[PDB]
Amino acid sequence: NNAIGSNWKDVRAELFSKEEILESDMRVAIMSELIEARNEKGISQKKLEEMSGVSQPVIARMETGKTSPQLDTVLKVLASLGKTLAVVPL
Amino acid sequence: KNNAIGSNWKDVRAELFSKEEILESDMRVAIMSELIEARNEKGISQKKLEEMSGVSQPVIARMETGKTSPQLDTVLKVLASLGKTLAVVPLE
Amino acid sequence: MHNIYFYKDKNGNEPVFDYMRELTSKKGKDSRIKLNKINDYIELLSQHGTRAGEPYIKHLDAEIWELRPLRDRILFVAWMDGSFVLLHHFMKRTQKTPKREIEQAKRELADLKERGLDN
Amino acid sequence: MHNIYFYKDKNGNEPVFDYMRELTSKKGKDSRIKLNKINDYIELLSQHGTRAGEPYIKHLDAEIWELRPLRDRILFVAWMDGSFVLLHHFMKRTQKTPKREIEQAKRELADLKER
Repeated sequence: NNAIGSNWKDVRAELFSKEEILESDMRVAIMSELIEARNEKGISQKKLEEMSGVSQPVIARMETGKTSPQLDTVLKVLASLGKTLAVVPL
Repeated sequence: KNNAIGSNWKDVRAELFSKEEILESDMRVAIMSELIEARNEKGISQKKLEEMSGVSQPVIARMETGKTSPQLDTVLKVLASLGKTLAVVPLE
Repeated sequence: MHNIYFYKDKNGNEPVFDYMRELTSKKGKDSRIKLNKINDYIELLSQHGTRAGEPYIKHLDAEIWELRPLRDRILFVAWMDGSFVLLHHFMKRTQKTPKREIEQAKRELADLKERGLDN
Repeated sequence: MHNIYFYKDKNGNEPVFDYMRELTSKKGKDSRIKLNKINDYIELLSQHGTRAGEPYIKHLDAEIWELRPLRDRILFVAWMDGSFVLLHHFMKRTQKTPKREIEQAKRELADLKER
């Protein structure tokens, strides 16, 4: 099929450096935890606000935000989900 | 043995701080450690890390002194220059 | 894990890729920001499919779905699984996605099925 | 890697721990800030020992070192390789570290070897 073109895996490798891909996956991993907490564990975003003690707008900006999210904020949210971050070799 | 030698810090730390505070403390020292183990060992100065990571000097400075928590992107950049990065792992 | 394919028109150009390559050719911080967000949402679609839910993904009409990084909108469809096909892209000008974009998406989908038959 | 113990005087009190505990008791959120900085620095001493370098630690006189979490100062010594012992606390109101403090640490340290 001539209408079915480039695979995203090849496109991503062209448009982004290895560092940009590394940062993206990490942002995706955090998003993935918010998603499958809602999908499986049945936790709402405001339910998460009470467990993690971080405000709902700051949680939402992890997903939709232009920029950050801050490190301590990520650690609070992940911890309430039974997860955390660790320094690991590259 | 010795009465002058008192409580172990591991115990004192566990009593005075929540599980949450300790984990965030462990992350701050882990980041501080990398910057330190870069400086007196690998001979990488803050000037040198600035141009390696593309992250500026005031930003890396505050990243070391934990007053305000860093953005994830900057942390991953600085760590990458040093041969490390973050992974999502189970709590324990 | 789901495969993600870019739609190629008759010329052939891949509109979504062409747009991303345009953002890559631009200075200024806004384009870099938009690029990173687009990178995250597509990769997210690759891992979770439509199970990603809102804010990342919303259904529009029939087979047509939309990916919503920031103000950017990428229309896509379910394809022979495990895949998805990214159709084309537009900037949000309105309260909601307009009819015009949806119908262009459907034509592109129809085009895909026809050109897929000729083998 | 390096263990840290708290000095316990004749009365059975540990001065540094006593100070941190009252910080824990206070409502003020700067008490929390000082506590967190102390948490980081002591933990840092645990991993890197005296190799941590300034601003975190500083050599004062002879066997005495100080930890410098903001304006809090915690005097400590090498001990029992490879560990350390936190002697006592003072807030620094000057840019000089008084030898009043240092000789107290020396006398504290003296008490350690004795017992």
